[PDB]
Amino acid sequence: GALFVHRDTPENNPDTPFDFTPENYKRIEAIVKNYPEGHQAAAVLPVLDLAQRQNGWLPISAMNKVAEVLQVPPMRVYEVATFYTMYNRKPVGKYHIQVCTTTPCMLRDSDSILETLQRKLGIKVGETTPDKLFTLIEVECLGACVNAPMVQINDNYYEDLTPKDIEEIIDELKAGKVPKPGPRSGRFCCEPAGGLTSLTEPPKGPGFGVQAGL
Amino acid sequence: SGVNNTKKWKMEFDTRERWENPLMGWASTADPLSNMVLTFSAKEDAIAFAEKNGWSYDVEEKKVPKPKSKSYGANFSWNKRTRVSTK
Amino acid sequence: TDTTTYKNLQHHDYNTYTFLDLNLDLSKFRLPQPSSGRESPRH
Amino acid sequence: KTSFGSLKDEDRIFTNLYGRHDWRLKGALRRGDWYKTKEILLKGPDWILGEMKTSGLRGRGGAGFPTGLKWSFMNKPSDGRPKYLVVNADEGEPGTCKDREIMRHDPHKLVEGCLVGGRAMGARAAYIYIRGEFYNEASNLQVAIREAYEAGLIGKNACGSDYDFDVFVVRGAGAYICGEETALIESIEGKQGKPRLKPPFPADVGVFGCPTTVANVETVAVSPTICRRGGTWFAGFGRERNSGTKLFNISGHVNHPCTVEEEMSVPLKELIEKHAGGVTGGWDNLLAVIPGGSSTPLIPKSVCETVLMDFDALVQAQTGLGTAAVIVMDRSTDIVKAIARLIEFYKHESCGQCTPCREGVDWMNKVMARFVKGDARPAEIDSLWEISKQIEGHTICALGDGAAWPVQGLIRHFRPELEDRMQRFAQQHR
Amino acid sequence: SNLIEVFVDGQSVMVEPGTTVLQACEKVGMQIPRFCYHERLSVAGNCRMCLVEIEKAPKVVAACAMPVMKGWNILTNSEKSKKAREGVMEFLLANHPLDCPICDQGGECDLQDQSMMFGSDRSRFLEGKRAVEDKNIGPLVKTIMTRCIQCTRCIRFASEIAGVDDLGTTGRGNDMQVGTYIEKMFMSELSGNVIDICPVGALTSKPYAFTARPWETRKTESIDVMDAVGSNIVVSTRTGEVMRILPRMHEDINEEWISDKTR
Ligand SMILES: Cc1cc2nc3c(=O)[nH]c(=O)nc-3n(C[C@H](O)[C@H](O)[C@H](O)COP(=O)(O)O)c2cc1C
Ligand code: SF4
Ligand code: SF4
Ligand code: SF4
Ligand code: FES
Ligand code: FES
Ligand code: NA
Repeated sequence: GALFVHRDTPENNPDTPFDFTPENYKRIEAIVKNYPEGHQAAAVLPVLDLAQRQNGWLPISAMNKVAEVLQVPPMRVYEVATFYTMYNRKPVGKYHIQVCTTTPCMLRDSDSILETLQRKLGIKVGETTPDKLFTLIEVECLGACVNAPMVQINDNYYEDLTPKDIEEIIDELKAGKVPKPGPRSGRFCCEPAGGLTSLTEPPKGPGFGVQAGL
Repeated sequence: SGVNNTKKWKMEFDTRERWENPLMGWASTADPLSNMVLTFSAKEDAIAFAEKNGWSYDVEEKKVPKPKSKSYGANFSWNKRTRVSTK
Repeated sequence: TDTTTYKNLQHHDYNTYTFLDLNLDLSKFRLPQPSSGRESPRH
Repeated sequence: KTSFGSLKDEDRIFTNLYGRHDWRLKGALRRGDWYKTKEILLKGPDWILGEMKTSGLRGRGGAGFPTGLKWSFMNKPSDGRPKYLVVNADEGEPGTCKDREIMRHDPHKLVEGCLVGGRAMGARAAYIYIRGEFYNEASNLQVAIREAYEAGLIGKNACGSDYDFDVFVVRGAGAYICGEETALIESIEGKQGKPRLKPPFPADVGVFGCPTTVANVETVAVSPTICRRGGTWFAGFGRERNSGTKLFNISGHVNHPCTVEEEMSVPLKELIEKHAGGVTGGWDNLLAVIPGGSSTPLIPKSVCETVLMDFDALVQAQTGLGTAAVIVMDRSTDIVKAIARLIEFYKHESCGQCTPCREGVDWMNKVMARFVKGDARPAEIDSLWEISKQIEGHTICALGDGAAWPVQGLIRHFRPELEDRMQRFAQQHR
Repeated sequence: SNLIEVFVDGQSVMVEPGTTVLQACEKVGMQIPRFCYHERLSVAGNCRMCLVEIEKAPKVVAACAMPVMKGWNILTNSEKSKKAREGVMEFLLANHPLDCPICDQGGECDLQDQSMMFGSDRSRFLEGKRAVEDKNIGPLVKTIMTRCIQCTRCIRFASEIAGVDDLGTTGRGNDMQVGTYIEKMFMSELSGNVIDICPVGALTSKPYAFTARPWETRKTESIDVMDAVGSNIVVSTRTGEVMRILPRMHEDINEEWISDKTR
């Protein structure tokens, strides 16, 4: 699928222009003050994520620039970007649809949610629509197992889908609307659909049950 | 990395001429002792053997690897240059 | 006493630079970080 | 007592689990958080470390080591290095969603436990490593960390105590292994999420080379209440050496999958039937349950009819509590194709540092794909079994361990299904 | 007066505090199997070939990294130790290529030789193997990376002996690959020493390639005159012809390295 060797091409080479915007330099100065002086190398990840958020993917020039800013060997940035799956080293669409397929979601017909997104967008996992608008791939447990199936589009979670529902989210995105993060079955979060079975009484205010002598 | 060929003492003879055979290019020799390699357990046994045989000998002392300080935990030093930048 | 609606909705407006702007406000309240004693391990 | 269940709503730590009431500072106060903290900090570390010891709290991350004893390795005189607490919000194992709710609906309990727990360990700051996919939860946490700073609850002279404390949120980049305590520590340092060997133990050489403790979100998020409501109160729930409440996730083939908080040692059948609404198609339709995330061995219906939910009941059944994430499967499932997916997950998550998990986990993945397709021989089952015993116990970290137990569990209890698919393949292609 | 006492199969050793299990066995003459560990590189601990049973402990410690504790009995040849080695060697070879006849290491390969001494004699791996594309890192060092066992000796040597932080590992899991990501030449006055420390044929010498086998060659222990350091070398010859220069160990001069000009 993906390759961990970079070969220069006209659209991705050490001279593809990348620079941090001046308002993304004041943000870097605040990332680097979170770590003890002398260990600025700990800032590689957030700053390398900062470049991606300001460009959507990481050209080899972007990576060579985090290295210059933080003063680390570029190879030490190449190791990081290739290790973690959230760094897009190949350009992606505007909306990056990530469909979970690990067992807890698989038991809830995550394949159907995937099968639908393939036909509706007319692509296959790993591809990118000719609009360069959508990018579809599978992923691993995104941490919302009790609300399966679910997809992540960019930075939001769209849980409890049904093949009908995901179709709705693919049109609000084509229409330019924002599809409202959250579940899709009436319940609001992780509570058991069909009324609550716990935490029914009002919470118990300050000072409750406090041991004596404190 | 094995160190099992570094235990015994060897006695070898000075290299002599080898030349190319005119017919085939093989390596010809007029030295009968070119492939002679005696093995001994101690430096003293090897000297005695050369002594009673009249061969002029030349001894080199055993080179052992000096003991070194290792420490996995040194790779993460809070403030020493031994902090590695990659695993 | 409500407990019939969802009162975690502010995330319906977080943009792409939210986490990184809060970290920028928080930089005024931090404390002086400890110093190893050198610029870096010297890569 | 011998019963454990129907925990009273007065005894639930995460009173805002479902996020119905406000999560910001004005609400977490009305629910008891940040109350008499300055009294707790001034009581010293030897009192806090005595509260965690007495409660028998065991880390909820998945290893279950006694929290009080573990936090006492950092209760030592300093040698000139700063000391740090690293809260593990990596939330990586499949099936577990508990930590998500704490960071999203009750972040002020997490910030408080960072101060309370940090004070016990003599730490100067807390790094909250959260997984990169939880962008909105991280923002919630940053919004709450600001509010506790503005009110003076953390920062310089926290709660008017004398102690100085900082809370940093560090976002991961999408790797399950960075949830490992020593891989986590390396990720915060700007490296690849590759676990370290032990020793040195983080209590000596940890983050940045400084003494460090790594704690799960659920572990720290209950330290303030245990100090407020006493050690004995938390010892009143669960069997001996299994004390406390617990956040249970129930997923898979249940009617109403949900995240609930419940007492420890509640029978697994009661946990499924009451809070989750039961197995789809009835209890008799139950096939097997994974009692705590994909790392732990599965168990069949027979062993699920009486087994409790705690670190020791599930160890006599040849599995473990893990993260207490409960994944249920009913007869219509394809059990072998479901465990084979956990292997693809571990194969896709291995850091690749050490040989047994590099080659073994992938090798097990290749074999399990043929068992699913039926294209193997019954003599490979013992071969795969053995290949797993060479992964388990020989790896740097416990991911290779957790990638081997699911395969062992399937072979232990579902061998006939493995050997019946292989028959149908041979005849079909003879 | 702080030499703790440890036991290697029963025989007692007085080692300095901080000595590892592997260094403890050096003294009673037992050499532990290894791939990743090298006495002049920082300890790595990932090949797991040094796993060794400590008496009365259930798990096996990595001999190359575990510091030794007083009163320990190291069981270098028990059943656990022998089974850990067989299992580990079995994984190293699962994705290794059948290259020994075309490999410049064959006949002096730590993977060949430790598979004969400590591994099994069979293969129960019935799957396809991996294949990694090669990198061109200069005219001296040939890379055939399908033979790499991801031991990271090259990475540690380059970083800490040559000071050239340009080799590292990209990728993850079974897809993890050593190299440079980009297309860089590993040019350095000490770069040729990766050929020696690479325990397999992944990094071999281009000038020497295909020309001889180890058993053929005669070793003459000489000195190097390309500079005034006087590095101790070994000159391999075959049938009256010079084949390759290798480093001879001399602790007080060149340790185990030579410059590329010497090599
Ligand atoms: C592959 C792997 C992943 C882990 N992921 C997590 C995690 O996401 N959250 C967590 O609290 N512990 C996780 N752990 C366990 C931690 O290493 C460690 O047990 C825990 O952080 C210690 O904190 P505790 O006191 O609460 O138990 C993981 C372990 C492994 C091997
Ligand atoms: S067991 Fe797997 S994840 Fe853990 S250190 Fe080894 S290779 Fe990495
Ligand atoms: S490195 Fe070469 S000689 Fe050694 S086992 Fe691999 S292919 Fe054979
Ligand atoms: S190239 Fe050689 S030295 Fe480098 S990791 Fe691979 S086997 Fe080890
Ligand atoms: S398995 Fe899909 S969110 Fe966990
Ligand atoms: S020699 Fe110890 S793990 Fe490699
Ligand atoms: Na080599």
